[PDB]
Amino acid sequence: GQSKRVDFCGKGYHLMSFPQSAPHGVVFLHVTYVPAQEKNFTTAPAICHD
Amino acid sequence: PPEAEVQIDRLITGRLQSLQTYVTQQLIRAAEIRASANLAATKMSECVL
Ligand SMILES: *[C@@H]1O[C@H](CO)[C@@H](O)[C@H](O)[C@H]1NC(C)=O
Repeated sequence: GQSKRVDFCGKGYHLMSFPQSAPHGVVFLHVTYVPAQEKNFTTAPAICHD
Repeated sequence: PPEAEVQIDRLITGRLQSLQTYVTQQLIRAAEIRASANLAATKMSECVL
């Protein structure tokens, strides 16, 4: 499944995961989405029409 | 010395048993504290972050 728990399955917004067997354990490859190339804008709580 | 190594043996056995008991109880308490710390880290990641 896809988890919404923060930092439970990787640094970033979890996309998916892949298991791999390893000697006496498991290795999870956590594929996650990380934002990048931020830009600053002027924001407003709401816009007043007529 | 021939008769001083039998009472010292009892002292050594008692003190070793006390140390082992302390280490075992501290290991169990450390396991409990580690579980609590893992919960605290989970709460920091899930709720603070
Ligand atoms: C504008 O955005 C940059 C990243 O592109 C950020 O580092 C910077 O602090 C912003 N400038 C401000 C808030 O004045």
